[PDB]
Amino acid sequence: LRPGRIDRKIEFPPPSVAARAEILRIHSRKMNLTRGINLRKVAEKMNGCSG
Amino acid sequence: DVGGLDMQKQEIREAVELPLVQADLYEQIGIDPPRGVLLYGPPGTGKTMLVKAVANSTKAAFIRVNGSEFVHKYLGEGPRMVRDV
Amino acid sequence: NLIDDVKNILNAKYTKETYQSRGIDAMKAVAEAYNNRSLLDFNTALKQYEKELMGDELTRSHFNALYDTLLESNLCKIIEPFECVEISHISKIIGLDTQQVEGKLSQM
Amino acid sequence: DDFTNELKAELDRYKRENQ
Amino acid sequence: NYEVSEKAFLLTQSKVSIEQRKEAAEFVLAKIKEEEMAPYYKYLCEEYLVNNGQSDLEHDEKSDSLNEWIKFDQELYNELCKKNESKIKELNEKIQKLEEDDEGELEQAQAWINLGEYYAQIGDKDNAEKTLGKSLSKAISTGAKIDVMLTIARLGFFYNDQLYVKEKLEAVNSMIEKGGDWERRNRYKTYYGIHCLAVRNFKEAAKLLVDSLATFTSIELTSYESIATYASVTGLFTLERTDLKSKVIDSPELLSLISTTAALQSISSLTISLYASDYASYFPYLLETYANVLIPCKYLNRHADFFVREMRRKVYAQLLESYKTLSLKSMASAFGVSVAFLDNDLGKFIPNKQLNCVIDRVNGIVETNRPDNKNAQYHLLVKQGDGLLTKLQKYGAAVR
Repeated sequence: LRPGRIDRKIEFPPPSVAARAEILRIHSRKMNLTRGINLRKVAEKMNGCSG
Repeated sequence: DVGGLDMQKQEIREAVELPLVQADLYEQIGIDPPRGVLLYGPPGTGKTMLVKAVANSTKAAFIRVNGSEFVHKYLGEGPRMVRDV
Repeated sequence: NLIDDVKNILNAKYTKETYQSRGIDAMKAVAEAYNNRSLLDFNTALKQYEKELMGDELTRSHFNALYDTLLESNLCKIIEPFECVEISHISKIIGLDTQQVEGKLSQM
Repeated sequence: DDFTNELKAELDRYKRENQ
Repeated sequence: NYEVSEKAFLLTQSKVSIEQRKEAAEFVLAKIKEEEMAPYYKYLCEEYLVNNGQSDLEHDEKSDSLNEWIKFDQELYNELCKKNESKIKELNEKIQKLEEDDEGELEQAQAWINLGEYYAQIGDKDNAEKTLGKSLSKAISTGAKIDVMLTIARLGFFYNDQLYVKEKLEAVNSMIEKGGDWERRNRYKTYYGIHCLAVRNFKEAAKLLVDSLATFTSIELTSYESIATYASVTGLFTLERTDLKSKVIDSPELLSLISTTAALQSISSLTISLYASDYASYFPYLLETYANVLIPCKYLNRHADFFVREMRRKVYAQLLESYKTLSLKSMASAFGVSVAFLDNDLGKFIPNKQLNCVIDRVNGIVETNRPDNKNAQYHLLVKQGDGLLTKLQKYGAAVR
């Protein structure tokens, strides 16, 4: 980890409610899902879920 | 022939039967079909029997492929057995 | 509209058990009359068995629906030796009034 | 035309009151 | 974008009911001078001069509105300009810095997306398009296509263009990826319905428009109400009565819709009419629907008496097949139509091959023959063979 072998240590996103909705919206924008859905509900249902 | 496998049965059914029967509906949704399935655990427990039951029921051919008898010992037969099968 | 399985479920006693009530008898009766495509037989079972049977709303709605479909199915059955036949004659045979027949025969 | 449908409407309405 | 376009269309296409034009003119006025859109305001003012309902005041007298301002005006050039200065100045400084640094490939696209906002808003076509099209060439995210797709749409409604709007609609849709994605599909689906109703094939329109997977609004690509009414109305006109009882009163979306509005007279009254098979009920309802829904609409005004004539034909037709030796004296008296109307528009229908009705007009009697026969197929088969044939003589005219 000493600088000059590995110089940068970048944290990868820990998953939050807002972040989870976003990812879902992008994957839903390929396929046939109803507009009546609320990604805010689905995102809030999920806790302890990755990408 | 084997019962009590409800959970694995349901699994297999949606995995294996449904893309063959109803190809159109996966592509119409716009989501990926399943294409490969892995059965893991010991075979010949009733496992092999479900495989065989779907194969007859859907009127698909059963092709039993010995993976381990590809294990041929040169450049000859084995890698070409794979083409044909 | 799959009469043979109604019969199959009757014929064995692992799919019927010991269970006889007026209501179960009704379904057997309706099924036979459906198959024959006769509205009269359906009407007779419907009336006798009525109170126990249609004392739940869920069944009563399907019997309603079925009575229509059967009615048109009878109308088609009668004509099936072929037309050049008088609307008065059909009307008497089926059990109905003139007007109801004319309107259903058009829909068919 | 727009006009025709109206002319016709009015003709129909006149019959209808006498129907 | 859509409510502006919609009420400008509504505004000019007005000759009845005071509050419609008045309210229209107010919203157009409020929005179009806030927005940098001069050239449609001009067009509006050109199109709505020497009309009834005027809200223009430069020489007029024909005004029936209580708003005396929708004329092209010089106030316009202070509201538009201070906004246009601000927007050009911000965006000029912004494009220059972002493009110098070369940070990412996605800030670059955000910088060109800002000129497609600017440019559709002032109303330039060709500048808006080729500024955005850069983003698509520098495709590195599917986003680039979403900006391409949105911009053809805005402009489309304003001009009321079918053809280069169809072309661009197809080209961007088909492209690299394609996808079931929601608002690319909602937009593709309404716009295809627009054009094919315009060509007058009508069935092709029906295949995509009637079917909807959008249960909520798409705002500026259409209002929820707007698409929904249009799908039901095309439903009625161009599809069978076997189709109607299948799909066009028995789709669960229509059910939540008929809950609260049945003034559409086509999600209720005409659908019920069609099912019940009447013609004592039908024709009254159609006229009421024509006024209330077709003539306010931007799309179904242009199809007028064709829309009328084919629907009256379809209702006569479903009656003509069901009966045989049929008493025209009895029909002509009491199924809600006049005698004189019934004959001449029946006779208007018959030579065109729209009914196999065997008439005697004044002896009071009609009979029926089968609607298809060997002859009918032979005649139309022959039609299409000479259609085909002519185009090959054209291929061999320029080539060769």
